[PDB]
Amino acid sequence: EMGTSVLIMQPILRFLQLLCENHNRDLQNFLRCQNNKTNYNLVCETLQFLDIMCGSTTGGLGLLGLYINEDNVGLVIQTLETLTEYCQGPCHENQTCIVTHESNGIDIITALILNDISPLCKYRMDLVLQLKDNASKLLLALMESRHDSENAERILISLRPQELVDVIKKAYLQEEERENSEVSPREVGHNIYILALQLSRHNKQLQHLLKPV
Amino acid sequence: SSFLHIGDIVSLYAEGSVNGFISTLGLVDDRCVVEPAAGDLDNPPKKFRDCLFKVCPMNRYSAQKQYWKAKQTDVVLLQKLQHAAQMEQKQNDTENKKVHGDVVKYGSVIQLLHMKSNKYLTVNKRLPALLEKNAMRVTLDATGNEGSWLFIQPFWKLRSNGDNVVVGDKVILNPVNAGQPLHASNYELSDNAGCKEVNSVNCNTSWKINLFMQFRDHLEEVLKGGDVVRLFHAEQEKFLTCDEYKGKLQVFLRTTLRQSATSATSSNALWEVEVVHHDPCRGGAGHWNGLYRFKHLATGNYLAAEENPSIKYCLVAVPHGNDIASLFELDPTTLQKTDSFVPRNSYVRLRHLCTNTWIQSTNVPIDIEEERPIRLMLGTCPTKEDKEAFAIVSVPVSEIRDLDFANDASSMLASAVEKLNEGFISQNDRRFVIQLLEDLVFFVSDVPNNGQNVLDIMVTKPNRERQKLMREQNILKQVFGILKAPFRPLVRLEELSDQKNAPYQHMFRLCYRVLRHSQEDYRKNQEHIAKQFGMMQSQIGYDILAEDTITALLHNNRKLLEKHITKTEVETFVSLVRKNREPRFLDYLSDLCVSNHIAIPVTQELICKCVLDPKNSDILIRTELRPVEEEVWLTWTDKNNEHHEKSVRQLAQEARAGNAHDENVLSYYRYQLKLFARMCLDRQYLAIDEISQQLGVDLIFLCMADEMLPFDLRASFCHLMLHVHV
Amino acid sequence: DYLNNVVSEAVPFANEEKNKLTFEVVSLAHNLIYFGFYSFSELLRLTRTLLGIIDCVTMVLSRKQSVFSAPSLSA
Amino acid sequence: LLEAETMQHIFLNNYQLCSEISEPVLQHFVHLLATHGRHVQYLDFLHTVIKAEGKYVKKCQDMIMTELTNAGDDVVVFYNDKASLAHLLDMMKAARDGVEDHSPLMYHISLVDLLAACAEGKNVYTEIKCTSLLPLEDVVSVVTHEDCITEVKMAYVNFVNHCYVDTEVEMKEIYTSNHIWTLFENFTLDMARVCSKREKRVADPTLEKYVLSVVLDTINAFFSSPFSENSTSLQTHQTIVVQLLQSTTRLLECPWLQQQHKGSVEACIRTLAMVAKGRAILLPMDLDAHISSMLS
Ligand SMILES: O=P(O)(O)O[C@@H]1[C@H](O)[C@H](O)[C@@H](OP(=O)(O)O)[C@H](OP(=O)(O)O)[C@H]1O
Repeated sequence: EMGTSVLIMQPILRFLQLLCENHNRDLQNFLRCQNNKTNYNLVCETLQFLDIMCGSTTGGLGLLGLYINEDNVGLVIQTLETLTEYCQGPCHENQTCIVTHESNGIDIITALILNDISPLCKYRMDLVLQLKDNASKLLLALMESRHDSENAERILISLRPQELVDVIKKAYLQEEERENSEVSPREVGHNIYILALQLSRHNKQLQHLLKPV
Repeated sequence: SSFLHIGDIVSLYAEGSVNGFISTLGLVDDRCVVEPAAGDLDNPPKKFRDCLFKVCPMNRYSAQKQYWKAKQTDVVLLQKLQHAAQMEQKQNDTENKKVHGDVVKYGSVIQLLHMKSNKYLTVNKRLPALLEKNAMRVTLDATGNEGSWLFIQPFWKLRSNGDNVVVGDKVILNPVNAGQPLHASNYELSDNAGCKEVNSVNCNTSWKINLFMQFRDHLEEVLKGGDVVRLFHAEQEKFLTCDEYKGKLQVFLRTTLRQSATSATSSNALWEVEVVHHDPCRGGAGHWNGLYRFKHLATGNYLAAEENPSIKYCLVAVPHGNDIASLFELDPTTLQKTDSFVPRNSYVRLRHLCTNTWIQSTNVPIDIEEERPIRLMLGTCPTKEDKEAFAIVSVPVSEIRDLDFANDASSMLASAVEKLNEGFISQNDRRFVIQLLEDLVFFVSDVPNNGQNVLDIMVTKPNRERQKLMREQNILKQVFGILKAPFRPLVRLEELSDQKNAPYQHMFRLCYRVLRHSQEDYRKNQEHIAKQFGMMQSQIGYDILAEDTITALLHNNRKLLEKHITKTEVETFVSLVRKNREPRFLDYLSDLCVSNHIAIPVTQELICKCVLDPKNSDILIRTELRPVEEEVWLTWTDKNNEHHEKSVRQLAQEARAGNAHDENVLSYYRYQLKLFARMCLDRQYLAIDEISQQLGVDLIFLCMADEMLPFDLRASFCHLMLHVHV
Repeated sequence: DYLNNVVSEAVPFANEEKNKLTFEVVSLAHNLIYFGFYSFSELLRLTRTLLGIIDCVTMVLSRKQSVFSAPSLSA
Repeated sequence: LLEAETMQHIFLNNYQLCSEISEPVLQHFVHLLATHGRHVQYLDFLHTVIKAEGKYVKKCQDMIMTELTNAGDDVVVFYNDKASLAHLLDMMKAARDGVEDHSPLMYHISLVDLLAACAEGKNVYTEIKCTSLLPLEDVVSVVTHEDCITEVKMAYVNFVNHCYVDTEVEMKEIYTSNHIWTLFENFTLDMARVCSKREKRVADPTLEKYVLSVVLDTINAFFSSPFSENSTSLQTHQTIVVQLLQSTTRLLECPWLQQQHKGSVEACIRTLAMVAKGRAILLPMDLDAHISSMLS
C-alpha cells in the first residue's frame, strides 16, 4: 500500500500539469520560479520524486525494473507526463533544469527508455510500453528547440548510441505486442528513431548506426 | 583559532564522567575506550597516534547495505547489486574529494575515521554495550555503515545551529540513527586496566576537539609531524637501528649482506618524527628552523646523546623524550626554497641542540664479541663533516598499519596460547581465535576476502613483506604454540573427528594453512618452519592438513630437503607406517627419496639404511618362488605378528573377487615396489645389491609376463626391472 | 610382443592400467635402444610398430641431452 | 512487561495475524530480549506466534531461528560448559519442590521449548542451525543426571525428538554414536520409577506427563524413520530394545492407563515389534507370547 504523503502527490502532479496545459509559458515559468523573496522550484522537486521512485543511480545502473511495480507505475507515468508538460512549449529553462539537475533524472529517463522493466513487462507489457512512450515524449520535449548540443551531449553521456539503434530495431520488431495494446510499439519505436536522428545531428556514431544497410 | 574543516586530523577529549582521550585497544579489537590515567590536555598520552581521528563528510551506504542484505540471504541480481555497491563507493570517494576543505557547521553530519586503524566509528542501535546494558554499543567498522553518521551539536548556548565550528570548542556527538549521544562511561574493562568503555547513552559528556593537523598540511609531499621514517646513512649505506644487545637498548648501524642497502627493511629501523610545538597536542608540517625529536616505534624510547665512556658524546635511547636532551635540529645539504617546509625524502644533517654537536658514524663496533659484528657505534662531535649526513626515507602508511596489525595479532595469539596452556579456553575466546586466524590467512595470502573459503586459498605471487612481518613479529611462533599446546589433555588427535572437537579441528587446519602460505618461495621462513618438522610429523595421519604443509615445505627444495632430513625423520616415518601399515606412508618415503625427479644422495642413503635394516622387516613384504615352473609367493606379517603367505596369482584372484584384505595387501606391495624403485634410482648400488638379492631378473620377468596379475602390478615390476637391472 | 599387441589393437590408449603398462614397456624399449641392445634391422622392425602405435586412428620426468640434436664431431 | 501479555493475547489463536506478522515486530521483541533483559513474556509471545490454530507457520519459524542465533550469551543462554553445567545444577537443586515463577530456570526451559517448536515442521534450515547450539552430548549429560527435575528433562527430550530425531536430513551423531541408547536406558528407568510410584499410592503429574507424552513419541520417531530401518549400528545394541519392549508392555498392562494416551503406548509396541522381526533379536518366551497375543 502507498502512504498518504506519496498518494497526495498524484493530485498535486495532475494539478500542476493542468496549470501548464496549452503550452502556457507564463505558468510554466511561474512553477519553475517566482518573483518571491523565497523561491521554490517545482520541476526540480518533480524530477527528484521521479528519481527517488526509480532509484536514481541505482535504478539507472540496470535495477530500474525492480523498483518500478504496477502499484506505483501510474504515479511514475504521472510524474513523467508532468515533466513533459513542463518541458513542452518549448520551455528552455525547464528543459535545462531537468537535463542538468543534480539528481540526474535524465539518467532515469534514459534507463526507462532503454531498460525494460522486467517484472512489469513479464505480466503487463502494455504498462511498460506506455511508460517507454512517455519517457520518449519527455526526451523529445527536452530537445524540442535546443539548437545547442550540450543537452544532446548530456543525453548521449547517459545513453550510448548503439542501445538506441538496438531499441529502435526491437520496437519495430515488437509490433506483435500491439495485440490487446492501446499504444503501438512500432509508433514508440518511430518516435525513438526521430529522437535518435535529432541526437545524430550532434553525434556521428549514432548518425552512422541509424543509416540502413 | 580556526574553523574546523573537512579532512582535518583532530583528537577528541571527553571531560564528563571520566576525563580522557578516546582511543582504541588495537587493530584486531573493535572496542573504543578512554584512559584517564594515560594523560591530560597539558600532557598528551605517550601513544598519541592512537587518539587521532579524521573528519570526513557524509557517505552513502544504501547500495552497499542492499548488497550486504543480498549476501546475507539470482546470480545476475547479486552481480548487479555488487556493481551498484561499487558505483556507490566510487561516488562517495568523488564526493569526499569534492567537499574536501569545506568548513564544518553545527547540525551537519561528520564521520570520525580512526587514523591508526582506518576504521569509522559506528553506533549500533541493535546491540547493547557490553559493560553497560542500557547503553548501546559502539564499534569500529572499516567499510562503514549508516551508524557511522554523527551530528556535531553545540554544548554551549553561545554556539547555535548553522554556526562555524571553532577549534577548541566542546561539542556533542549525536548518532543520527540512534539519537543517543556518546558517553564516556565509568565502567572499566576487565581485560584492560584503567580503560573505561565508551557507549551511546543520554549523558552530559562533551568532547573538546583539538586540531592535531590541518587539511592543507595533510599532504604527502612534505615531512609532517608524526610520520614514520627511516634514517639511512648515505656514506656507509646503512639503516639506523635500535635494539637490545645484552640488557639495554642501544642505537647502531646494522650491516646487511643484501645487494641493495635500501632494500633491507626491518621493524627496528622505524622511527617517528615529532615536531616540537607550543601546543602539546599540535603537530603540523615541520620547518627547517623548527626543532624535531625521533621516537622508536617498537620500544617508544627517544633518541638522545649522552656522555661517552671513552667521540665525546654517543647516541643512545632514553625512556622519556620530555627532557631537553632529546631535542635535535636539521641542516639542509642542498639549496632550499627560502627555508620552506622540509621536503619528503630529503637528505638532512642532524645536530644536537643542547650540545651543538653534529652526528657522525664511527667504525667502532658495538658487538665486537660476536663473530660477525653488525652494530656500529654512532657519536656526536663538535666539528661538522658534509659527508656525514642521514637521509630521511618516508614509509607508506600501509606498511605501518600492517606492522601494527601483525603485532596485535601476535599478542592476541600469545594470550590464546597461554589460555590453552592453562588447559581451559572459553568458547567466545575460541571463536575470536578462529576469526583472527582466518584474518591472518587472508592477510598472508594477500587475496581480497570475497566470501571464498579460507582453507582453500591460491595466491598468484607471494607478498615478501607480509611473510617477513610474520617471521619477525613472532606470529609463526605463536602458531606453533597454538598447534602444540592443545594436544599436550585439552584435545586428542584421535578425538579430532568428534563433533565436540570440530572448532579445534578448524583452528588446527587454519594454522596449517597459515604455515603453508607463509613459506611459499622463502628460504628463511622455510628453514624456520622446517625446524618443527618433528612436530608436523607427530600430527600426520589426522585431518589437520599437515600433509599439505609437509609436502609444500620439501617440494622442489633440494637444500631444505638435504638439511632438514636425517635418520630420525625416516625413523618416525617407518614407525608410523608400521603402526598403520598404510601404503601412503611408503609413498611419502618414496617422495622423500627423490626431489624434482632427481635423486638426493644423502637422504637416499639414509632411507637405504633405514628401510633395508634388518629391523623393520615386518612391514616389508617378502617375495619368494615356489616350485609348486615356479610361482611367485608373497608373505606378509601384520602388526599383530601373524604371518600370512599367499601366491601372487591367488592374491590377484582374491582382489578380483573383491576381497578387501588381499586388495589392500596388493596395494601395499605395489607401493613397496615403488619405494624400492625410487631407492634404486640414479644408480644407487647399495640398495640395488639388496633388491637384486631379494628379486632376480628371472623373477621380475616372470611376474611382469604373467597376464593374470594386475596390470598396475606388472607396470610396477617393469619399472623395477628398468631401474634395478637394465 | 607387447608393442605388437598394442599396435594391433585399435584405440590402444583406452584402459588406463594398460596405458601405464605401455608406458613402462616403451620406457624399457627406450632404455634398451639407447644401450644399443636393439639391432639396426631390429630397430626398423620395431619403429614400424612404434609408428603404428602413434599412428592416427609413480611418474618421474628425466631428460638427458636433447636427442633431437644434430650429431657433432666435438660436443 | 504488561504490554507483552496484551500483545500475546492479540495474536492468540489467530492464524491470519500470525502468518502475516511483520518482521519489525519480531525484531523489536528480539532486541527487547537482548537489550532490556531476559524475561519469559517475550519468549511466550515468540512461541505463541509460531503455531496458530494447530498449523505451523514456516515463515515465523524461519525468522525467529535466524534472529535468535544472531544474539548469543545475552538472548540464547545455554549451559553446556562444565562450569555452566555446575551452575545449572546448583540452581536446579533449589527447584526440587517446583520451578519458581519468573526464575532463570523457567526462562531456560521456555527457550528450549521455543527452539524445539521452531523445528517442528520437518525443516531443513532451522534444524541444522539449532543442532550446533545444543549438542547431543550436553542433552544426554543434563538428562541422565540423577538430580534432574521433570521440566528440563521433558524440554530436552522434546528438543532431541523434534530437532534431532524427526528431521528431513540424516544426522551422523544420532545413529553412529552411543548417545541415544543411554537416553533409552534412562527412559526405562523412568518407566520403572513410574511403576514404583504408582504402586505406592502416589503419583507425580509432571512425571506422568513426561513419561506419557514425549518419551513415547521420541522412541516412536526414532524407531519409525527411513534412516532407522537400515540398522547399520542398531544391530550392535539389541538388549536395550528388549528392555524397552518389556518396560512399555508392562506399563500398558497397568489398568490405571487412561484411554486418551494409551494409543501411542500401543503404537510404540508395534513399532518396536516391527524392528524386532527385522533385527532377529532374541525374545523371552513369556514376553514373546504376550507380544504375539496382540501382534495379529
Ligand atoms: O638471497 P636470499 O637467499 O633470499 O637471502 C636473503 C638475503 O640474501 C640475506 O640473507 C638476508 O638479509 P640480511 O642479512 O640483511 O638479514 C635476507 O633476509 P630478510 O628476508 O630478513 O631480508 C634473506 O632473505
